[PDB]
Amino acid sequence: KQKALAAALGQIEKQFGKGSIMRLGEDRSMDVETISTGSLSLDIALGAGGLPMGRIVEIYGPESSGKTTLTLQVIAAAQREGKTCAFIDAEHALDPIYARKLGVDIDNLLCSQPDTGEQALEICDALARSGAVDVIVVDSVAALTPKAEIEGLAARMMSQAMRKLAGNLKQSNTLLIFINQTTGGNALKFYASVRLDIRRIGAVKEGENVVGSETRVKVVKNKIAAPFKQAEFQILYGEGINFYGELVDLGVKEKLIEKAGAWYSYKGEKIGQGKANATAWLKDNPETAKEIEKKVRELLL
Amino acid sequence: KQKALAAALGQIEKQFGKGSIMRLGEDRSMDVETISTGSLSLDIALGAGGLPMGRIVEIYGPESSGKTTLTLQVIAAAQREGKTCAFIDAEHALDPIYARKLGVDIDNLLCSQPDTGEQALEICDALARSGAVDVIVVDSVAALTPKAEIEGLAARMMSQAMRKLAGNLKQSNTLLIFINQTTGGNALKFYASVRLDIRRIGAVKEGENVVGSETRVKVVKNKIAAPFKQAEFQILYGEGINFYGELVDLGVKEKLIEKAGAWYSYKGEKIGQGKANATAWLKDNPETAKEIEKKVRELLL
Amino acid sequence: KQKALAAALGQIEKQFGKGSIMRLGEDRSMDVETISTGSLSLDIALGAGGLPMGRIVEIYGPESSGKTTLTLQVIAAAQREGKTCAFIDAEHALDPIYARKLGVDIDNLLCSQPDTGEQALEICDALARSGAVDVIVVDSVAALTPKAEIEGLAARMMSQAMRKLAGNLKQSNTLLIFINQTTGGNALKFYASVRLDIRRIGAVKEGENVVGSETRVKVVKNKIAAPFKQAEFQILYGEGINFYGELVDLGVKEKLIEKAGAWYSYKGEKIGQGKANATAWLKDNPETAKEIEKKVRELLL
Amino acid sequence: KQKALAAALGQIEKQFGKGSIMRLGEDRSMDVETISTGSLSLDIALGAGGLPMGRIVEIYGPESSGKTTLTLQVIAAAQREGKTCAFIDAEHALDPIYARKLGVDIDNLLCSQPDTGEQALEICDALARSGAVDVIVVDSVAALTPKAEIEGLAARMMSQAMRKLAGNLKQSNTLLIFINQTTGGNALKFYASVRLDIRRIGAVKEGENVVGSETRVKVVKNKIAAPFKQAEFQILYGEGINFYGELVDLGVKEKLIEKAGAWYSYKGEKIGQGKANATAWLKDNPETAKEIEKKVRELLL
Amino acid sequence: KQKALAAALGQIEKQFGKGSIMRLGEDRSMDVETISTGSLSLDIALGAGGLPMGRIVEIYGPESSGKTTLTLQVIAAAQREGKTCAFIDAEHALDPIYARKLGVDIDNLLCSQPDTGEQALEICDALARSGAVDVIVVDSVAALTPKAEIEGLAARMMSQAMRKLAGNLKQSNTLLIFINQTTGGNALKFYASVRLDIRRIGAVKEGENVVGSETRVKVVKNKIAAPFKQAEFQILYGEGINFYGELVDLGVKEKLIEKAGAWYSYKGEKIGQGKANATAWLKDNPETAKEIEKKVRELLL
Amino acid sequence: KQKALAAALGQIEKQFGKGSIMRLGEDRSMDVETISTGSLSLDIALGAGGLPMGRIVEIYGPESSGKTTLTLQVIAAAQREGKTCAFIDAEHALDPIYARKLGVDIDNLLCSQPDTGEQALEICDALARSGAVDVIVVDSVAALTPKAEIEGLAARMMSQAMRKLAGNLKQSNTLLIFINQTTGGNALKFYASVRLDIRRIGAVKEGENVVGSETRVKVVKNKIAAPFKQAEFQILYGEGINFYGELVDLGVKEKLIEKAGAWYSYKGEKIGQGKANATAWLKDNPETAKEIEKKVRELLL
Repeated sequence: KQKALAAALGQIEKQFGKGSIMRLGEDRSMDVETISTGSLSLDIALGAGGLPMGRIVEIYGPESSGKTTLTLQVIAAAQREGKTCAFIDAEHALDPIYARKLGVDIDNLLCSQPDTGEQALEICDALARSGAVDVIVVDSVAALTPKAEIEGLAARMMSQAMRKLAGNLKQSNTLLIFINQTTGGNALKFYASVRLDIRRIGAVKEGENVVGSETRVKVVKNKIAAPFKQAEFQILYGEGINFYGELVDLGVKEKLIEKAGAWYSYKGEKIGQGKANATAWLKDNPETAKEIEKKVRELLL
Repeated sequence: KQKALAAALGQIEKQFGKGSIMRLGEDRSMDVETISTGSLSLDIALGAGGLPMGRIVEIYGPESSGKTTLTLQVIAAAQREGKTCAFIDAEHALDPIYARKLGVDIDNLLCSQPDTGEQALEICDALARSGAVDVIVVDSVAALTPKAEIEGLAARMMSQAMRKLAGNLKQSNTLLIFINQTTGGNALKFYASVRLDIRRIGAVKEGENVVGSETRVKVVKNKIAAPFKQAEFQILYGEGINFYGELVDLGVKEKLIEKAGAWYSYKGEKIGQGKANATAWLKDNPETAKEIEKKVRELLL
Repeated sequence: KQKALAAALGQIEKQFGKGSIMRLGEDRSMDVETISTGSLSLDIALGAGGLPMGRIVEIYGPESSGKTTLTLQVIAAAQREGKTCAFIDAEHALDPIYARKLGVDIDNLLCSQPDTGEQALEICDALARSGAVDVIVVDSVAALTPKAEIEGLAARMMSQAMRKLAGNLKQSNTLLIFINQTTGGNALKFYASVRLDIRRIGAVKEGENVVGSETRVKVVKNKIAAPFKQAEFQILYGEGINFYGELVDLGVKEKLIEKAGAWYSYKGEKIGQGKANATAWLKDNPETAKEIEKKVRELLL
Repeated sequence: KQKALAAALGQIEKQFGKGSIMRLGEDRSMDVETISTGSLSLDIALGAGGLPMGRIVEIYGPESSGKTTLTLQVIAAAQREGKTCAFIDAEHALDPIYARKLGVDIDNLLCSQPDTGEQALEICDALARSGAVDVIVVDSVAALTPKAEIEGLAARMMSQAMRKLAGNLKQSNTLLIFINQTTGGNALKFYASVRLDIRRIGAVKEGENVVGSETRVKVVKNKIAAPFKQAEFQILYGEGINFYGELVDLGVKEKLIEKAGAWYSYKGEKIGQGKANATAWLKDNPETAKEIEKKVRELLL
Repeated sequence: KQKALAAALGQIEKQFGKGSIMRLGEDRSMDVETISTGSLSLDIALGAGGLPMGRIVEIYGPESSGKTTLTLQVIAAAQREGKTCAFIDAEHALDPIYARKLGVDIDNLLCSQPDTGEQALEICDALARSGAVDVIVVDSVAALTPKAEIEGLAARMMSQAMRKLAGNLKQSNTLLIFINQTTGGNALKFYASVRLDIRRIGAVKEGENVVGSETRVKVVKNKIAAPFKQAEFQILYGEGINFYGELVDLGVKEKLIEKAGAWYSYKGEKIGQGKANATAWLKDNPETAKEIEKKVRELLL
Repeated sequence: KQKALAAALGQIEKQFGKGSIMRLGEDRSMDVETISTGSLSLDIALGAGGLPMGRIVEIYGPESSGKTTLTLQVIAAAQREGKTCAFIDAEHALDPIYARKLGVDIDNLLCSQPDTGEQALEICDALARSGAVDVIVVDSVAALTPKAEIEGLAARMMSQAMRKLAGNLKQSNTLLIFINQTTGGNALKFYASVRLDIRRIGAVKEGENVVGSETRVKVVKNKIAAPFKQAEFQILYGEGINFYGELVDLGVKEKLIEKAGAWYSYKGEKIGQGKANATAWLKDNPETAKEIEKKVRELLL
C-alpha cells in the first residue's frame, strides 16, 4: 500500500511531469527561480516563496481588488534585482506616480500599447524569444480586443497563441503575468502554472478615516507546489502592500518575535508597543527585518 | 406465471448481469462495499447504504445545488475510514477551509490539476490501475476541456476513455465520482452505476436569517439497488449536511424515537424538546446516535 | 362493381392480412385484447377501445407534450387488471411520485436501465419471449444510444432487432410501447401497429392559474382499425388525464347525459351544474360512470 | 544582454512599427509635425511638443473638465499657422464668442452639423481624402447617434469606419480629434495614436471669487513618444489656458528664470514680483517669452 | 490648395446636400421661403432672414424664457401673410388674449388637443400631407405623453415618426415648430434644420417697475445658413417683441440712422431723443421703418 | 386650397374623431346633452352651453378658488332636472349647509367616502356601469391616496383606471368631474373632454365689507367646442354664483336689455337703476329672466 502508493504516484509524475499530483499537505516545492509578490504571506502560500520564472501566471479579481498593486509590486521586486520588465498595456491605466511610490523603476520599465489583441500576444512572444526580458505583464486579458472585433473570437485568439508563448517563455526562463477580471477561454486556465484570485474583503481605517484595503489572495491553481492556500494582507493607499505588517504577525506566529500583551520583542530588546509600533520599528530597521523574514521563510517555506 | 416470471427474470440476470431488471419495490441490494454520502436519507435511498466501490458515479445539479458539499462529505467519510482519496480538479474552486469544517483531511487529500481533459482522464486511469487509491473525485465534467479545444470533442473524449477506466476502477475496487452540471455525451450516462440529481429546493432559516439550504437528491439511476428513490436533507452553511437532523426525523418514522408533541425520547429518557433540541442532543451523544442510526439502517436497508 | 369491389378488397386482405386496406369510414375493428390509454376519447379514436396486445406501439411528441403521462396511464390501467409491466429506461427520468398519483403500482413495476441501446432491445426481446410480461415500455427511442457511439447506427440497431421482437411480442401476446421524440429509422414506423402523435395545444386554467395542458392525440397509423382519427383531452398537473371530464362531454354528445344550459342530468336526477360540477359528480359516483362509459363505448366503438 | 536587448527591441520595432515598445524613460520622439495644444506643460508631456499630424487623437473627460477649451486651443494654434480646420459638430454647443477670445478664427472655421453618426464619419473621411484640411475635430463621440437609433450600434459604426479614416488621415497628413465623455467601443481606443484624459481637479480663485479651473491632463496613450506623463495647468474663465503662467513655473524649474523669494528675473533684469506679476510681464513681452519657451522646449523635449 | 479646398468642399455638398459643411464666416444662404420670427436681430442671425418653410424647427428654453412668445410671433407673421396656421396643443396653456395683442388671428388659428403623443404626431403628419397648412406648431415635446405611459418610450415615439413627417413637411413646403424644454431623444435633434436656444438673461425696467425681459437667442443649429450666431432683444409684457427697438439699434450699427448723443436722425430729419423716443417714432411711422428695415436686411442678410 | 383645406380637415375628423382639430373661431358645437355649471358666462365659454354628459371633466384651481362652489352648482342644476348625483368624497370637507343654500338636494345626494384611492376609482367605475347615475363628482384627485402609500403611485393609479372609466362613463352617458389642485399624471389630462382652470382674482365688496369673490374660469381644454375662452363671474359668500348678475351684463352686451346710464330696461318697461337693482329685478322675475337668458343663449351659443 504505502509502498505501492508513493510508487504509482511517482509513476504519474514521470509520465505526466512534476506536480501532476500532490498531497495538499506536502511541502515539496520545485527547483524554480522565484520573484517575490511583495506579500510575505503570499510568497509563503505559493510554496516556492514567490512566482515561478519561465511560467505563465494569471492574477484575477474584480475592480478595486488590488490586482494591479500586486502586479506592480512584483515588477518592483523584479527590477530591484536587475531583472528587465515589460508592461504590455491595453488598458491605458498605468499610474506612474503610484508605481514609483511602490518601487517601480518607471524609467526602465519597457512599455507597449499594441494595436490589437493579436499584436499584444505577438509582441509577448517576440519578447519571450529574445531571452532578454525577465518578466512580462499583460494588462489585461479583457482589454485584448481581437482585430476582427475592432473592425468566441477572444477565446480563439488566446488559444491560438498560448502553446507557442508557453514554450518560448519556458526556454528563455521568462515570467509572464496576465491580469484578468474569466475572459479568454480555457487556454490561459490550463497553461498557467499559477492562478491567483484576489479581492478586497474589508477596509483599513486609521481611526475615522479609510487608509487602505483588507486583502485576501487565494492560490486557486499551483503547479509548482500545493494549491489552495490563501494569504491575507493590507494594501495601504499610496503605499502598497503592508509587508512589515505581515512580518510582525508572521514573526509572532512562528515565535521569532515575542508579544507581551501589547509589546513586541526580538532577541532581548523591545521593538515597539502595538502592531502599529512593531511595524514602525521593523520598517525602521531594514537589516533586522531581513533576518527575521529569512528565518520565517526557512521555517515556513 | 409467477414461476415463469421469476424464472425468465433470473435468465435476464445471468445473461445480462446483476440488476439488469428489478421490481422497483424490491429490497435486494448487492454485495458491494459502500462509502457513506453523509446523508442518512441518501444512504437509504441508495439501497446499499452508500456509494458502491469500484463503480463510476455521477452527481449533477445546477450551481449552488450542493453537489460539491455532497462530494466533499463522501471524501470525509472515506478518509474517516483510512481510504486514500484523490481530487482531480479542473475547476480550481476547492475551498479547503470549508472542506475541513466538513471533516476532510485536506493534508492527506491527493490533488491533481491536469493540463487537459484527456490528461485528467488519463491520470484517473493511472490512479485506477495503481490499486492504491480508494476514491477519486473529478471536478468537473464540464471543465474537462479537450486538448483540441484548448488550442462533439467532449463527448468523444469521455467515450474514448470510459470503458478502460471502468474496467480498471472495477479491478482495483476504486470508487470514482464525476461532478457534472449533461456534458460529455452518453459514455458517462451508461457506464455509471449510480447517477444522482441534486438541487436546492428551499432555504433554511434561523428565524430572520438564512443559514442553509433545503436539499433534495433523486437517485435517477441505480444498478446496485432499485432506482428512483429520493432523499431530502439540509445543508447548513459552514457546517455541511445536517445528519443528526435526519437521524431525528428517521428515528421517529421508524419508531425508534418517541415524539410527545414537542418532546423526543429514546428508551426511557428524554433527549430534547423540539427538532432543534433533539438534534442538539444526538449530536451531543455520539455513541447513542450510532446505535439509533444502526437500528434505522438495519430496519430500512 | 360494389360486388367486385368488396371482392378484390377481400382478396387484398387474405393476401396481405387484416387491415391491409380499409374504408376510413368503416367501424370493423379486429379481435384484439386491448389496454386502455386512460383517455376515453383516445380509446374511441383507436377503434378497438384501447392499445392492441401483442403489437408494437409508438407514441411520439415534443417535450412537455404529455407522452409520458400517456404511457404511465396505460401502465396503470394494465396493472389495474393484473397485467405485469416492465419499464425499460434509458432516460433516467421516471417520477415515481407522479406515477403513483396516476395509479401506477411502482412497487410492482419491473424496471431496467440497460448499458446500451442494443442491450435494451435484447432485454425487451427476452422479456417478450418469457411470455411472462404483458406490457413493456421503452423510454425512449432517442436515448437508446448504440454501443459503438457510446465508445445511421441507430437506424441499423432498430432494424437489426425489430423483426424478431415483433414475432416474439406477437407469440406471447405482449404489448410493447416505444416513446419517441422520428429517430431509429423506418423499422419502427413500419412494424408498429399503432403510431400516436401527441402534443400540447393549450393551457388549462383554474382562473388566473395554469393547472394543466389541453392535449391532442392523432392516431397517424392504425393497423387494427381505421386510422387518422384524433382525440382531445386535458392532462391536469399532478393528477393525469381528466377522464371523467371526457366522460361528461362524450356523455352529452351521445345523448346519455342531458344538459340544461348549465345543468347535467342522468336518468331522472341531476348530477351537477357546469362541466366542473358534472365531472365532480361522476368522479364521485364510480359505479354510475362505469355504466355511462359502457354505454358510450357500446355506442361509439 | 544589453546588446541582445536593444537588439530584439529593434526587431519588435521593424516588425511592428515605430513605438511598438518603449522604455518609459526614453526621450526619443518620432519625426512628426505637431500642432500645439496651447499648454506648454502638455506639449512637453506629449514628447513631440504637440499633437501628431496625420493621426487620430482622442480627448476625453467629464462635463466641465475643460476638454472643449483644449480642443479649441489646438484649433487656434493650428489656424494661427495657416492650417485649415474643420469642426464636425453633433453637440450643437460651440460658443463662438468664447472661441474668439481664445484665438479661433471663427470666420474661417469650417463647420458641419451632420444628419447622423455615419454621415459625420463619412464627411470626416471625405475631408481626410481631400488632402485640403489640416485638422478635423469631432464633437463628440457620444453624440454621434447611429442612423438606426435615430429612427452595440455605436461600437459597430465606429469600427465600421476607423480603418479607412486612419489610412486617409495618414495619407493626407490630417490630424483628427475625437472628443469623448468611453463610448464607441474599442475602434477608437486602438487606432488612436494619442489618448488624453482631462479633468478639473480644483478651482482658481482671485481672492474671494472663482476665476478658473485647476486642470490635469494625463497622456494615457502615446504611440509617438513615451506614455503616462501628465500635465497641470489653469484654464481661466473667458480667457483659456494660462500659458504664460506655465512658462513662468517651467522657466524656473529649468533654471532659465531666477526666483528670489517673490521676485522673478531673466538674464540680468527683473520681470516681476509674485507669480501673478511674472506672468503679467511675460504676457507683456511676447518676443522674450518666445525665447524662454524655446529654451524650455529645447531642454525638455 | 484653395482650389482643391473649394473643390472637395463642393464634393461634400453634392454628395451630402446643401449646407453639409460651411465656413462659419460665409454669407451664402439657400433658396428658401422664410417666415419672420418677429425679431429683426433673430431673422438676421438665421441668415435667410427667417425660419425655413418645409423644414422642422426646434425652439427650446426654460420656463419663462420667452419661447412661447417667439412661436406666437411667427404665427402672427405667418397669418399676416395669408398662411394657414395650426397649433397642436398638449400643454393646454395658450393665452388667446396675449396672442391677440401680438397679432395672432386667433379666430383663424387651427387648434388640436390630441389624446396622446402618437396622435399629435399623426395629426401633424396628416396636416403635412394635406398641403393645406403652411405652419404647424407643437406645444410641446415634453407634454407629448406616449399612449403606453398614459395607460425611452418618448424617444421611440419621436423617432418612430420623424422621417415620415420630414418628408411630408418637405413635399408640401410646410414649416413645423416643436417647442421643447431636451426630451424626445435624437430624432428631433438631427432632423431639425434649425434649433433655437432661448432664455431670459435680465429684466426690462420702466424705472422702478419691471415691464419686460431681456432675451437672448442662440441659433445652435442651422442647415440653411451658418450656425452659432446669436440675437438679443426685449420682450415687453403684454406687448411681445420690441421689434422697432431692435430696428433703432440695428439702424444705427449699419449707419442708416444717425445718433447725435441722444438724438436719432434719418435722412435729414430728426425722429427722436433717446432710444425710447426713436423707437416711439419708428413705431409711429410704419412705411418709413419698413424702408429702414429693408435696407438693414439688404445690408446684413 | 380653401377646398382642400376643409377637405383634409374633414379627413382628420373621421380619422381621429369629432373635434380633433378646430378653428378657434368656429361655433360648431357637438350633439351632446349638457348640464349647466351655474354660470351663464361659463356655459357660453363652454360652447355647448354646459358640461358634456358621458365625458370626464376636470376642474382645478388653488385653495379658495371657488372650484367646490362650481362643482356644487352643477350638482344642483343636475338634480334640479331629475338627474341622480353621486359625490365620491376623499376630502371629508363637504358643507351641507352651504350646499343647500345653493340648491343641492343633500338628502338625495349619493355619497361615498372610500378606503383608498383605488377603491374610489373602482366605486366610480361601478356607478358608471350601473347606468343609474347621471353625474359623479370626485373630491378630490390629490386626496385619492394609493393603498400602498396608505400602508409615481398616484399617476399609475389614475392611469390604471382611466380607460375603463371613460368607456363605461361614455356607454351610460354619465358625466364625471374630478376636482384637482396637477396631481395624478397625464391620464386625466388626456382623457378629459373639458378641463377648467378656476381662480379668485379679486374681492366683491358691499361697501366696506367683503361679501364675495371675483372669479375667472378658463376653459383650457375643450373637445366639444373651441377651447381657450374664459368666463368671469362673482361668487357671493353663502349664496353661490351671481347668475342674474351675469344675465344683466350679458343681457346688455347682446343688446336685449337697454341701459340708460344707470337705468336698465327690457321691452318697454324699466327693471331697475344700477347693476345692483337690475339684478334684484331679474332675480325677482323668474319667468322673465328665463326668457332673456334663452335669447342670450340662442344668440351666443
